[PDB]
Amino acid sequence: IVTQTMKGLDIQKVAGTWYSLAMAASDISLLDAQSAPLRVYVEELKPTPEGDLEILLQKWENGECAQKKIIAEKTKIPAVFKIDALNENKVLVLDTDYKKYLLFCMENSAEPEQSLACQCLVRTPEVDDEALEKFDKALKALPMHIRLSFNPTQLEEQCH
Ligand SMILES: [Ca+2]
Repeated sequence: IVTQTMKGLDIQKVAGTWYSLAMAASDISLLDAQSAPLRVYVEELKPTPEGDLEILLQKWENGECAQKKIIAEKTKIPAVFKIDALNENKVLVLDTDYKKYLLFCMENSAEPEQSLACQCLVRTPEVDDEALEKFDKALKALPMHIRLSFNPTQLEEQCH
């Protein structure tokens, strides 16, 4: 598939607060503009005891910086999950040290290469150079055509 995904992943570790530091999409249109249909801002990851992952985020739709709730259900491979929101159905965890940074992608199995959007999340509202280093290292192999990194000030702001 599209993954170079994480092996030996404990989902329960990723629990708590997260900030969208950086994001990137094959199709420019999806991340282009604030209102773009995959311009989502992760707030918190709440992994359920079932082994699934609930994901809390902000998306700009109509005027307000709305806040949605997506549940990524566990598949065969621990590092891949089944969502059904934002016209995506897959969530791939590429890498994470749990403590600082977490790299992941969203894509539609239907059209991966047009649907693929990948975010560098961080634990602290501070642009970590280590996180971005490993993020861009992963994105070299990917066919990304838009790339967005934010600043601590943005990361605290609402649709930051
Ligand atoms: Ca559950």
